[PDB]
Amino acid sequence: IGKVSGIPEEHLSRKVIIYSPARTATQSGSGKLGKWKIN
Amino acid sequence: FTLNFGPQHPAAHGVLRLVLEMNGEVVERAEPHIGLLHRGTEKLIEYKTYLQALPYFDRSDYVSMMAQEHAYSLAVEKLLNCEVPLRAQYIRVLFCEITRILNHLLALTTHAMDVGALTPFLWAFEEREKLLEFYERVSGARMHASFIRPGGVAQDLPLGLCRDIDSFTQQFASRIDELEEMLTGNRIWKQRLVDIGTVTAQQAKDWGFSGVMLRGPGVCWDLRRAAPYDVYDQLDFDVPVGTRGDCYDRYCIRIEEMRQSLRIIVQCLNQMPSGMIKADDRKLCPPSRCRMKLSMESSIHHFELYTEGFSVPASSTYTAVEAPKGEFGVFLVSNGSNRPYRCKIRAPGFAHLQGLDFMSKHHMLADVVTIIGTQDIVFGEV
Amino acid sequence: KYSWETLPKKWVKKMERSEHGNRFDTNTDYLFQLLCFLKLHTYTRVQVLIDICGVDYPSRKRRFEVVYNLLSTRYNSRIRVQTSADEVTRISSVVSLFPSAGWWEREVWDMFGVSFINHPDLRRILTDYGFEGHPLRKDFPLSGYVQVRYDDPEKRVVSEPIEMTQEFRYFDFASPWE
Amino acid sequence: AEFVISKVDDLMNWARTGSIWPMTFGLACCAVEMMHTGAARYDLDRFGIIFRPSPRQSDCMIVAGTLTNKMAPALRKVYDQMPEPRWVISMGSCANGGGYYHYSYSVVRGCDRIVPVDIYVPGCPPTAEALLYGLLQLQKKINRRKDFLHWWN
Amino acid sequence: PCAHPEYLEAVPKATEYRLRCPATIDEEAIVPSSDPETVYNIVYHGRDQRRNRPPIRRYVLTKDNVVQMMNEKKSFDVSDFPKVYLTTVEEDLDTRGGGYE
Amino acid sequence: VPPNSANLTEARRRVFDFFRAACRSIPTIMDIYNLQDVVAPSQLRYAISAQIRNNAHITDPKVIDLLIFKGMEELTDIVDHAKQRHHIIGQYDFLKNFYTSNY
Amino acid sequence: LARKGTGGRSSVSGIVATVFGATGFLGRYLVQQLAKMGSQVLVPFRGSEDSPRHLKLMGDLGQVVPMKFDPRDEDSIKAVMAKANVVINLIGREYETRNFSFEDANHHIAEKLALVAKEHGGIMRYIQVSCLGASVSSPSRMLRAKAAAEEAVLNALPEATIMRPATMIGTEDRILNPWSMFVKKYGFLPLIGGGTTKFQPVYVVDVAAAIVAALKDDGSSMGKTYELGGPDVFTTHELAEIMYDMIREWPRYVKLPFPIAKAMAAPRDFMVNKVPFPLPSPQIFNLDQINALTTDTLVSDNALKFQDLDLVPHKLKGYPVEFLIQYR
Amino acid sequence: GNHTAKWMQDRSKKSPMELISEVPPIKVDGRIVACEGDTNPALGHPIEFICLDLNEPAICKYCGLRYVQDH
Amino acid sequence: TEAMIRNKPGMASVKDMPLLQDGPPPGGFAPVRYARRISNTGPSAMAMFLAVSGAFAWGMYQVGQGNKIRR
Amino acid sequence: DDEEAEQLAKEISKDWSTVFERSMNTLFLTEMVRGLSLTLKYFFDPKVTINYPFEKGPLSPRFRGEHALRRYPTGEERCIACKLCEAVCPAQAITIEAEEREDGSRRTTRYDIDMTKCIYCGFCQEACPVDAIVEGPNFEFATETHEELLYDKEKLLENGDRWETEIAENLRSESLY
Amino acid sequence: AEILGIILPLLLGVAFLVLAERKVMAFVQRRKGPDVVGSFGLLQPLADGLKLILKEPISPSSANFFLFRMAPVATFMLSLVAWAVVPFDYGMVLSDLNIGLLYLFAISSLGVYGIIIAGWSSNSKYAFLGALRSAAQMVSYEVSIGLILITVLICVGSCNLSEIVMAQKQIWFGIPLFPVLVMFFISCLAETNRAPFDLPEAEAELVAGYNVEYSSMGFALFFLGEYANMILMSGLCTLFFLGGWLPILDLPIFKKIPGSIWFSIKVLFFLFLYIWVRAAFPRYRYDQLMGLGWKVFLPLSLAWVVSVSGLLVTFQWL
Ligand SMILES: NC(=O)C1=CN([C@@H]2O[C@H](COP(=O)(O)OP(=O)(O)OC[C@H]3O[C@@H](n4cnc5c(N)ncnc54)[C@H](OP(=O)(O)O)[C@@H]3O)[C@@H](O)[C@H]2O)C=CC1
Ligand code: SF4
Ligand code: SF4
Ligand code: SF4
Ligand SMILES: [Zn+2]
Repeated sequence: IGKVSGIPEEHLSRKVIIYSPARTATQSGSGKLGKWKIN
Repeated sequence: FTLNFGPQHPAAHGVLRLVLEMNGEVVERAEPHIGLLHRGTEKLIEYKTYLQALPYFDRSDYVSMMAQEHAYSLAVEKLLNCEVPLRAQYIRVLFCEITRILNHLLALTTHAMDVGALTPFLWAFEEREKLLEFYERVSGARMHASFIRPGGVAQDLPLGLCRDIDSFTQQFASRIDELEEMLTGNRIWKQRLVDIGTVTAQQAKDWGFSGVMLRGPGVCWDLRRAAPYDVYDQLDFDVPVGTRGDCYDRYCIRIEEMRQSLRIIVQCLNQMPSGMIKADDRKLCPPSRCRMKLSMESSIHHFELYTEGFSVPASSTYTAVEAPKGEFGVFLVSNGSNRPYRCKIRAPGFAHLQGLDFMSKHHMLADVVTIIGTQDIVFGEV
Repeated sequence: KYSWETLPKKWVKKMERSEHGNRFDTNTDYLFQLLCFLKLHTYTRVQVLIDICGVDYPSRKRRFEVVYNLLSTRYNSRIRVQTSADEVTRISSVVSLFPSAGWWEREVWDMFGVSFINHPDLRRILTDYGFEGHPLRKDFPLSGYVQVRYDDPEKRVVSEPIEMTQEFRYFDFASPWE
Repeated sequence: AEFVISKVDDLMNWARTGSIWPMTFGLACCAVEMMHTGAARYDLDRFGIIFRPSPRQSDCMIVAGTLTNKMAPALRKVYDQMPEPRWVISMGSCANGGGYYHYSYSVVRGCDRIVPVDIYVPGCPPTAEALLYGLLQLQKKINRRKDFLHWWN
Repeated sequence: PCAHPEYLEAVPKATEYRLRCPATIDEEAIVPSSDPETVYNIVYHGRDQRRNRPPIRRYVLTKDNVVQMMNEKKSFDVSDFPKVYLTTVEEDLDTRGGGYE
Repeated sequence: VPPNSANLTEARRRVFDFFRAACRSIPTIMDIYNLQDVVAPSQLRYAISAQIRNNAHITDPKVIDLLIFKGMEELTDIVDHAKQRHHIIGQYDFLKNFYTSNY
Repeated sequence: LARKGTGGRSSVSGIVATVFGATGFLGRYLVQQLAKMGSQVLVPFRGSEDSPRHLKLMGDLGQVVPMKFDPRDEDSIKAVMAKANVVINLIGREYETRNFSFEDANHHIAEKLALVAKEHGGIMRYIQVSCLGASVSSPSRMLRAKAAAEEAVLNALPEATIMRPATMIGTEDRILNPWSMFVKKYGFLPLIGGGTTKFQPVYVVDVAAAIVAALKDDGSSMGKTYELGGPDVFTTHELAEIMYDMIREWPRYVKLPFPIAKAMAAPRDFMVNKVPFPLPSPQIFNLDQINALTTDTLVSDNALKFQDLDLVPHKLKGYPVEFLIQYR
Repeated sequence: GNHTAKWMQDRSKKSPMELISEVPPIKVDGRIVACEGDTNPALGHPIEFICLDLNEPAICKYCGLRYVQDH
Repeated sequence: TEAMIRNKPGMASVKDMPLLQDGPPPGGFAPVRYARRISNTGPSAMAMFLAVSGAFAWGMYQVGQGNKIRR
Repeated sequence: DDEEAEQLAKEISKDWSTVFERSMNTLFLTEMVRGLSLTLKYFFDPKVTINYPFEKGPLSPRFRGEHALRRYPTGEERCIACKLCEAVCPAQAITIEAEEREDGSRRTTRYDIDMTKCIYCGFCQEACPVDAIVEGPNFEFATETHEELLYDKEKLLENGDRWETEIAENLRSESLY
Repeated sequence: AEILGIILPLLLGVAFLVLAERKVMAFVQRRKGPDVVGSFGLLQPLADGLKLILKEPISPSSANFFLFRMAPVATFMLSLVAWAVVPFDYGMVLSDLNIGLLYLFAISSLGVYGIIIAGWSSNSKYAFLGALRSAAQMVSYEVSIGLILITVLICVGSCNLSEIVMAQKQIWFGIPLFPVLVMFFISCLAETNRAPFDLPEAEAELVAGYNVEYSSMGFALFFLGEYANMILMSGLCTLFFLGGWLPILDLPIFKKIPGSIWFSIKVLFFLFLYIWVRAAFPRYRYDQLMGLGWKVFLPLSLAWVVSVSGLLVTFQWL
């Protein structure tokens, strides 16, 4: 489903990192955790 | 025989790029080409907060600006449950209706300039430059008045705006009469419009016309009588509904809808309650400049409402108002976050311009500009 | 609601809501059959396909969600039949029932990529002519992949090279505590 | 002396600044504001500006609105068939620079990517007077031409 | 002999209109922000609208439930049917108010 | 067109159908866009075949259906004067990278 | 150079060029190369501000800064080359104009830009552009001047590349576009000297691609006079054969002996005499272009060719001549 | 200054830093001041209450104005 | 706040706040016309035909008498 | 049906001295002479036009035109770098970089509004806490070249000092809202 | 000769008619027309001209110079030569032809050639069919103008235009045959294109409806031709029907009665009527237009020849 998605070829050999953004250390609040994001 | 009928008069119908498959002078099919004005509006709104999303709506339909901000606001109050005051509703209608007038004044006489009548255009545009003295006075920008915010409305009318809107409404029945005496009686008009683009009601329903092209055919369907979304359930006005469906009925409606809109303006003027301008819920309405500077808790909200946003709860609603073009509805899926999530904009002119294919079959090539006239096709919404 | 009693239970397969406009999240196979119902029915007469809103949920398994809005000019009500079809699932087209669905489904395929079954003239309506990629998806970057267009020695021609612009500044306004 | 050349340039520039008929690429609302700048209040037929409906005979081209990536080839093809003493005015933020849609995939980041521009009317919905002042600046750009003095090098 | 029945005498040229230019503060507007009852009583959870809503109750129906409901629905008597939005057209020239609103 | 691809067999059949369509349409392609002198019919057939073979390892039938649909879209927009021609003519080791950039 | 980017059109290449002849047929391709690989271009124009307007695009918001300058007045050339590290020189004429003579437009300028760039220490690469076969004792005074220009730009400024492009073909060129619009004299093409001339044209895009390739190169291509010849050594008649393939016309040539031509181009050579009127830029019949047309020295000898730039030129059939379709 | 040498290249109009460092500190009575802005509490910055316990003038962060105890 | 922004010296209570904003004057505006008052007080069907036909009868008699004078 | 509809719509006007009325209003073009008469009335009436450069259209103190960074009466740029306008901007025109100046009070080293990439919606004027950024009623700043139209970091938006005499007036009259 | 004294003032008349139309049709729309160029836009025509002259061509194309570079010359020469027989005052016609009227009819029959040729040399199928439609319109309202002139001819003795304007000393043929003036004006509107009758002249379809190689000279010459044809066909509604150069004959003490000034006043009235009627009325679509020249202005013109022939034969008024 990479080829049908119209994305150019050079951007399907990309190396991503599927992390989960840690909590912003400055504010002690977990309302932005558990939202996994491709990086 | 294919003909690439483009914009006959630019600056009136901007990117109109029909590809007519003709038969001599009789058109056999009209294939409109869309995308020449396809700005990334249904994508760009997913990337900005619910406040930053509002200016796109005045830029969706460029001849009837505030009607779309009013359709968006009512889609971020359908979710927010954000009860707005009475004055916000009355101003919001007094400007949605001034916008109906601003649109019919254009979409009649730009149509009447495509047909050939050159003067109604300039008279109606003097009228529109009187109504933009109200837009520009109440918000700031003559066209894109990002004024009907989600909670209520941006800021109160100036202390001399109802007097001026009255001094305009008194002299506006005469302008409609002139636009009417110059076009309604003419045998060169009727001939150019009667039995042009006749839409049987089953066709106007099938093709989702839902506008002044659904009340031509005779379907009594106005979303101000069907789904009263403001003081409209209090305001008295008769929805003119055609009996033949030809482009001469839609013109007669748009020239009566421009009088009932005058009735609604005069009512909104005569009964405008001195109440608060925005919803008291200061977590949906940024507090005034005076309050946020003096109050610490208001300053925090002015900061988290002009940077973060509302974060309207998770839902998905289709709020549709009666914009001048038609039933302009904004289907607003909302992820819980402060940014919308696929703010799909059902815009008439995407359903109307579909109708061009069957409206202008067997009509002469010179009628294909009259059809585009009475559909009020504004390509920002398409 | 009357519409849920008469409707065959199988047709409203997955979901059903009861506020903010009622919806029948159905299955893609029973969709045009469900759209055949609610129209050409005496007590449910919609006749008016207002809108076909593609909605893309990347975290689902059936990514897209083709939200068919429907107005009922007769009974003055509005029902939102939905579906769910991923990038490679051809979904039934309702241009045969409501002929307004033609352009709306062209736009749903253009923006998203939800091809429509037996839809005549299913061709990219909104995006550019040589457009590759489906914009209103989520994984499609805002600025587009190759979508700058400038004039050049290939006179009278605007090329379509890879894109470069002031970086769109994404602001992480979202605050904790929801 | 050179004075005769100075006056023949003044005359050519007075002509090209008096009658400057633009092919108004009125895409979007800035075409509605341009229509107000062509309307009764701010006359453009006063300053000689006659909105031509064809690119064939037009001194200018007031591109307005969002130049879409699909209306880029059409704008270029129209600009290529204007007679050489042509100018282009960008009206509105979407037409002059990227604008509200700078980061939209389908919107070119300003017509300055397709046609060479000579006066950018500023303000996303420019006041009708602002487009009128942009044209009164294009008139200055004409009055600074002196094409005869340059033909004599 | 035209559209001038002593009523076009409301002419477009006003000549006395916006007599008080906008940025001239003859009267200082007030534009109330909050209702008087909600100035010194800032309890919010009662006034809240964003978050003061019943939670989504998404409960599953299995085959047993719907066959029970289909058997319970014995008959579709009138008033179990959606009412029609009745709207007829009726000719009217200027009778609403007498042409004066 | 309904996805009769309940198996790779029907999908491959319609792949061959699209291939025959593009091949038998190459005449109009060469005519409308004037490649009958720069490119040979052997070369355009070669390019169409290299396209259909470059994406031959698709064990998914619906993905093949969608690929054939994108191809038919491309063709129909090449047959008619919808897209231009200067792309159709274009459509038809570590150290040497290191010297240029860091990526 | 100090390149911080990926491709161009917003990248940087550390090349703040001043393409002296940018408002010209070669200039629009060279400026587009330099400003599509993402580098500033300080296009200096001579007269009407409409000259470099077609260059305000093809460069991203100040990557192309058209500037005004007088050719004979320095302290303005120094102002154009104030913030610059590359200075290409495309200032050349094929016809004498009453104000600027052949030397004052081909040699006495290139030497002047060379000197005022030498003074402005910091011009890393100074490319000097002159026609191929522009060696002294060439008949055409344009080539003798362009040879003196090379000799004075190398002397006054060593390690200064010197391209030697032969007649360049392309849109808005001075070689094919005069022949067409003279085929509009009813297919009548007056190939002079009988087409015995042997000259190697070159697609102007490839001349530009070579002029930029000597910038992106290393310390080499400095002081080395290339010869941007091109492929398919042609003859004037044979080149005309390819035009008639693009423009749908029937070959109807005639031969003109050189005395007949030089007599037909004897007018428009009183340029210094007819003071109160400038002549209309002799397009096809140019006594000096004819003196060059006589001897077929316009062929690349064993001097440096495109091969010494990792570059191979395009042909002259197909697209690199498809600008003629606009004449059909 | 040096910060002001990043956005201002005029260098003839006095730099805002100097325009505010040359205005005298304002005497007051208590230990806390308002500095609502220029004069009009709605045309100035959010009111910033400054402490004057120290001997040196305590600047208002938003407006640069300086206040001293004036005991 | 909101009692320090709308002062109204006195007022003893949070109600009775100034509240002076735009609106219709006491008694509303004048009754605004919206109907189509197109006066049809022109020459009727007759009087226009009889003015035309009177001319193509007396004026044609005058053409005849002028032809007699010219002859 | 259209045949019968025509027969009946022509048998509605079928009584003498009504056929005559319609015949004398379609022969002596009478609907059209009411068009010509109105057109003449407007040919002779005063003209709603404005000889622009000398007199300009009416505006309001809320009018949104050229953005101007305000200053406090005692110099000192009003723009503390909160970045609220950079955040609220729908088109992301404003690029703000902040640095603690030597005085110690925060200020923007870079405050560049890109006017071309700007929608003139006045969100920056609302979002700014101290009224640091306001739209001056200028609206007459058409620039020959695009690079000038990108308003530099706090230097050209600092030309609002010239417009302060009008901006301070508009703010003193709008602050009531 | 003295043909300069009738072509140069007519050239100035056309150049100032472009301004008179823009300005009158603007005043109608509540707006001053061209008003900055000259003291009152009086130099605006010279500005339009001197601009069109200084505009570089889009393509030289001087090769095809005998086909369509003399066809606008032909149209314009015809529009200008039909001015010879038009008399401005007693003994001010350049050439009193005793068959003057029929000569005007022939000049129109050659203007048909002008249009057809100048449209055929434009190798644009849409533009050529547009030129053919415009020629068929100009020639279908020529049978109606023919019969209208047969009416005004029956009233007069001879075709001599000086006689047709001398035959109105008693009463202008505008007063008895007013219904005919309305038909001649509504035909002269339709014979020329500039009218409620100009679908081929619909703003866009006109420019792309006469030629492909503009070079400016073609654009100006067509418009100079249309505006001279208009001054002419308005100088016919004032010879035939209005008194060519005749006063109302009240013989005032304030008025010394110049002839050419009266002809000028009347042709100004009809030019102002051309403008006014362009402003206030929608276009006719060329499919109702051709069905108005045959089904409306031919029957109502034939009737008039039989009415003005009958009523003048019974009572011996001939
Ligand atoms: N054209 C050809 O076929 C060939 C040309 N060349 C060489 O390539 C270079 C560029 O070619 P091309 O662009 O076609 O040449 P052009 O003759 O078109 O001139 C190109 C540039 O030279 C400038 N220029 C010429 N003479 C003067 C002068 N006296 N003072 C100031 N500027 C001057 C022009 O300024 P402006 O536009 O204002 O006049 C323009 O910017 C020249 O050195 C030319 O001889 C090489 C091979 C053959
Ligand atoms: S720049 Fe603004 S006003 Fe102009 S077209 Fe774009 S959105 Fe509309
Ligand atoms: S008005 Fe202000 S906030 Fe809105 S886009 Fe322009 S600069 Fe940004
Ligand atoms: S202009 Fe306003 S929002 Fe922007 S940094 Fe300054 S104070 Fe903050
Ligand atoms: Zn302070």
